[PDB]
Amino acid sequence: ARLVGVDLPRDKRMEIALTYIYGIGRTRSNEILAATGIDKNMRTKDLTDDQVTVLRDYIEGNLKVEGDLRREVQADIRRKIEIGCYQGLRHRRGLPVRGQRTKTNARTRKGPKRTI
Amino acid sequence: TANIPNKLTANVRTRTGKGASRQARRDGKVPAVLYGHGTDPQHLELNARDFAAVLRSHGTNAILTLDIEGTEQLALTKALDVHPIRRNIQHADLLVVQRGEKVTVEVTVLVEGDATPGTLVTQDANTIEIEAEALSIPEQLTVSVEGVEAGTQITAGQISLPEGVNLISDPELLVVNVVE
Amino acid sequence: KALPRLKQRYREEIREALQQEFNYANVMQIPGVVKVVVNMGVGDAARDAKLINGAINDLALITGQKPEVRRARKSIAQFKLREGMPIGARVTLRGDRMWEFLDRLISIALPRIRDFRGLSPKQFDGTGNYTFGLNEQSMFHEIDVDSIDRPRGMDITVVTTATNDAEGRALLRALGFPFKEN
Amino acid sequence: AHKPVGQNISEVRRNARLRRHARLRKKVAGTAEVPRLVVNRSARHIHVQLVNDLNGTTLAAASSIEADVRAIDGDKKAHSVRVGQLIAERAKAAGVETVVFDRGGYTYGGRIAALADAAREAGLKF
Amino acid sequence: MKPGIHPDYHPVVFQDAATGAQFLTRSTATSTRTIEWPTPSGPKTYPLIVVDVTSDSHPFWTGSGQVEKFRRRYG
Amino acid sequence: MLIPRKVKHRKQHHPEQRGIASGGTSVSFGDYGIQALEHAYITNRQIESARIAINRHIKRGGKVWINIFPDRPLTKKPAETRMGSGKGSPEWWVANVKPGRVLFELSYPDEKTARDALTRAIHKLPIKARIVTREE
Amino acid sequence: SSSRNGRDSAAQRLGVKRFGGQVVKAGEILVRQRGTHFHPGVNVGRGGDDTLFALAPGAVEFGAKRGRKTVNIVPVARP
RNA sequence: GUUACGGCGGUCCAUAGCGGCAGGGAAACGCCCGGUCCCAUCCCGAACCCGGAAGCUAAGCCUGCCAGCGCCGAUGAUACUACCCAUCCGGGUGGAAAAGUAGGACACCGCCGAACAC
Repeated sequence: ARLVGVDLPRDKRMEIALTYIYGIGRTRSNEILAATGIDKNMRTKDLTDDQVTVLRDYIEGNLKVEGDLRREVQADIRRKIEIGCYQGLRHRRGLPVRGQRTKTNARTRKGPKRTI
Repeated sequence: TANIPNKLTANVRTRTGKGASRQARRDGKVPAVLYGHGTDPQHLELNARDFAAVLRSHGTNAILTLDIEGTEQLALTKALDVHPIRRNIQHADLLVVQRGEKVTVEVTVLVEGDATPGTLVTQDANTIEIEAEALSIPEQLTVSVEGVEAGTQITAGQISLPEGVNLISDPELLVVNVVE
Repeated sequence: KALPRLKQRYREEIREALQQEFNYANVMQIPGVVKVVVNMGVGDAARDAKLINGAINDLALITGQKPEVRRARKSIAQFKLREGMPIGARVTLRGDRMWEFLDRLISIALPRIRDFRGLSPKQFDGTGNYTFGLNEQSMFHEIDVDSIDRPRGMDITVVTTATNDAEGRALLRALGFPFKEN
Repeated sequence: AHKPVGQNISEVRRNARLRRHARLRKKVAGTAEVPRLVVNRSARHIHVQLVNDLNGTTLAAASSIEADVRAIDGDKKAHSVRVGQLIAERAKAAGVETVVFDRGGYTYGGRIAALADAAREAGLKF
Repeated sequence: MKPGIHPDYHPVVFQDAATGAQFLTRSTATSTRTIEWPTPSGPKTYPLIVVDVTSDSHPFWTGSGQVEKFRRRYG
Repeated sequence: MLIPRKVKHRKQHHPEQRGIASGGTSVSFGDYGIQALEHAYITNRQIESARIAINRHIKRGGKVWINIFPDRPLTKKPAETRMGSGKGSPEWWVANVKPGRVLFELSYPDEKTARDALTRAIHKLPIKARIVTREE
Repeated sequence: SSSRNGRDSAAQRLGVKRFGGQVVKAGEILVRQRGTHFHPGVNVGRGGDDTLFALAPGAVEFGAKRGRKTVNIVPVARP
């Protein structure tokens, strides 16, 4: 939201702190910290700067992160689907693309409720 | 092409004023003022009959020669005060001119022809202002409406200008509109 | 003596580069950075003018000057606004502080904002005076990030002696602005 | 080609100075018995005239141009005190003791104030 | 600027970590709000503040369907 | 019926029926026109009836202009009431028509039907009037 | 019916009290006015109600000065 | 006394303005260089003020070219009009006389000073 290598993403362990990034979960955090030489049991308050630099350059060289990844997602949706594919029609109308009961419970896409 | 400057007698006005003017108009004359680069305006009494004949036979912007007490002075009809009701000429402002003056006037545009039956022609400009020498001012400036569909804004630059004449109006000036 | 980095760079090379790109008949026709203004229009202060003090603190810690609290010129029913109330903190910057802030901005803050895909070169008023805007304040290292409770963006404009967007863009890119190629 | 777009600060300064000169000159005006001591102040020099605005005529002038004051090894304020002394004594020669000070649309301070104080010392009354 | 109105300034030292790039500029971060880390730089001494990414380090423009996917998928 | 969207003053003095018209004395819009020879307040009803009379005497083909708008109110006190108790409320909308003023204009191919249509209009009108031409 | 109108203020007798050439004493009211349709000039002063009064004797002179219409008092030279 | 001139003023404050396109930097006017000092910004040495003389007439300022936009603008005529004549003609007399239009009008005057001349 402000930084890729947020100097304090949140004061807590690294394995779980790096997951405060739109392209990092628990296993990416673990494999990152393994490829580096950084413990995972250590909080972010106890960081250094060189740690942040190696993390930043590793990430920028290996995998994707907030802005570029989110743009990849939205561009995937729009462009690669199209105006009028099936998954695109259902993205457009705000409904579950992957095959789901729309009859009863598609609320995560449809919204809270519009009872008539 | 030239125009024969029509001949007229022009007695000078002795008493000038509204009483003298009205007495003259009752006598059948016309008050006029000859001015220009003469820079010493003359106040004259034309004859209404022949002056009106000249105007209706050679349009408003007419060259004319004035037997001003023997002298034959060349002039143009610059402006006319004509009454609305009577439509009698009340007064003539005349412009001294000479050979190769390139005066500026407001000449009568005239539409003619006939378009498609399914349309109508509206004249937005009674006249067009132009620059030309003061012996070849056209009596009229014609324009044609034969074979012109609706949506044909005929403007002033699209006119057939004679030789020597020069538009001083803008070509954006709409002259004729062809509509439904 | 002790001129700012950006300023000595300017009057050592950038003036000549601008002369070459635009052969100016007179040296005094050369573009130059007149001032930069940081507006921090906070229309959310009308309902409560306690956000203006945070805007003030932020702009001060950024530029180095107490801002001017811009009282509203007019009352607007829709914006919940009366006349005279504190909507906006403005800082004008000239001279050494201007050059220092520009160097800080360019070399620090713009690469510090998230997903910095450049700044638009079309963002010129038509007289070689640039203006862009930001959505937050943490991009400036001068602020303690822990003390940022509310995001508060800004509008930064760089007004120059340039007489057109082209010369303005040349000057800014020469100073080292990130103008993406579009 | 080239075409600057905004009026330069020189034009701004000139027009504004003239505005505020006329502003104070709404109240101030000179006479043969109380002339207007009008000032002009450049960054290089300073000039004063004694005006009788009834006829729009100058009675005595002084300036930091002439060598007797240009030769001073001092500041513009030193030139200003010398100009005040000169216009004071020239006014006394012209038969003047009392004037009204037109600061020319400038701020009364520094060079202008020093000139005025110097003329006040030398004998003029204001 | 006026004396008390304005915050405090002092020439401090911008240190990049990615590149070691080294700038000197006056900043509001000063003896009040500098990282408590002085060093000599030139004929004087200044406090530092550090940066993650700079104009020299940052990958921006100064220094930096799908038949192809389906063909590397299906030969 | 023509009527203005608004007037700054709804209750106005009667327009002065004197003087020959200084403007609108000519055509400037069409080929044939109605010129007035008397002073009169010409109303909405008169204008619309005359326009209609033209548009019925001749049909699709040609154009009509109305060089006067009745923006001058004329009040009317209620009936069965005494003099006084204030000025009446606006009832009629008129246009002060001095002689010379061209009121209606049209452009139509045949002079015969055009002049006859204008005659119908004049007979709808309360004044002695006249056919005029753009030419002279 | 009834009219909501019927009111009017008292006529204030504004105007020009001493025209051009009129010899006036000091303090004489020359112009009663609300604003400055007539401005003050030579030997003429403006009161709180924008009234023009002579500051000295003389004959009233109506003039102009930068578009403003002014009222001036020119002295009457004694023989 | 002469300036492509610097100030201070004036005109029924536009015949003076705006916008031209080509020019000038002698002293001066100016931008301009810096803020140590008086002083100053509801923030900013931008301004105000102060100290200065690196370069530049680019701009302001100034000079010449103008009817391109605005401004001025007669005459004559008309409208209107006091008086008069006239049994409705709002007709007409003798006086005054616009607006608009058109023809045509493009800064001037004074005082001081500066450089030069002298």
